Amino acid sequence: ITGTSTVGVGRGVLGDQKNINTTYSTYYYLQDNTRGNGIFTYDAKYRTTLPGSLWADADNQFFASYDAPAVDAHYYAGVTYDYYKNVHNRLSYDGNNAAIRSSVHYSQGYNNAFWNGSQMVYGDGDGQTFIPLSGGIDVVAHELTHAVTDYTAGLIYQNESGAINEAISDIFGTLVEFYANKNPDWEIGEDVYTPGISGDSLRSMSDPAKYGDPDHYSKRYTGTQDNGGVHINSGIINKAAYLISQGGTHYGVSVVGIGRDKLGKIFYRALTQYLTPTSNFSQLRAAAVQSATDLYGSTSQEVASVKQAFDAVGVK
Ligand SMILES: [Ca+2]
Ligand SMILES: [Ca+2]
Ligand SMILES: [Ca+2]
Ligand SMILES: [Ca+2]
Ligand SMILES: [Zn+2]
Repeated sequence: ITGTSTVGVGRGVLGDQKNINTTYSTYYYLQDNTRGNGIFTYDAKYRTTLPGSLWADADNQFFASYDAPAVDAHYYAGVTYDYYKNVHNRLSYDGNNAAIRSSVHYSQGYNNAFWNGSQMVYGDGDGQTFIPLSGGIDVVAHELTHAVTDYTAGLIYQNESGAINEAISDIFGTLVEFYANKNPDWEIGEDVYTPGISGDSLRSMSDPAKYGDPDHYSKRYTGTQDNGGVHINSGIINKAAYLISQGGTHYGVSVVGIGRDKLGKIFYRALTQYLTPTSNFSQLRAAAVQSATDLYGSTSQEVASVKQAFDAVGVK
């Protein structure tokens, strides 16, 4: 809608207070005009028709429990946007400041979130396995990263190419979590997963195996479930990226860590200049090698670490 840019305040899913960019025109809307062509957050009203209604509020104060997921979806999309602009000089997911749109209160008891090709979508969780999924910044940044991947490498969402797609979303979700820097970790979804159990998460990048995901290529899933294990085999790439950044010795193979920012640079470059819709793990290894070479030189420590990290997870 057309209006003046304004600033509201609310409480997010975890009870934390934050400012949000809104637009005023009779009502206050969750429309942030400060970022590209704007960030727009919608109410799906417990149904599955999308997007639903542009979120409208009477007083620009968002402290109702019904408001919390919208507050986080709107705010964390702004954070993710800032990451791509400030760190990789990328304007929104298409690189040309596309409007970023998200719907919350999708369905009833829906324990997931997704990018539907055009927008982000967040369930409320059933209150047991999940609370409202937009509560996790790794989750938001994971979903928005799919839009990024889909406009750039266009990794097809099955088998190894799908695993790569899912891993890139875990990687940049995590890197965005660390960018916002609020007890960040190498875990995925800890903030919105199982409110009754502390310390757990949906997936782990530092220890994929913790949750039964492969941390080495010899252990890859080869069946047909999960589109050929796109959320399972991502663990092999997640561990590679964890190693690249943090270092370690994994199955006897030592890796000298190069830190988070360099991991991001290498993987952003691979994603945007070398990956294709059909790339498999082996081609991912080359893309990352070629990226690090470009960025730091063929004799660098960086290129050396990319090689050992992929050696370590069994990817040749
Ligand atoms: Ca209000
Ligand atoms: Ca965290
Ligand atoms: Ca996390
Ligand atoms: Ca938990
Ligand atoms: Zn995903």
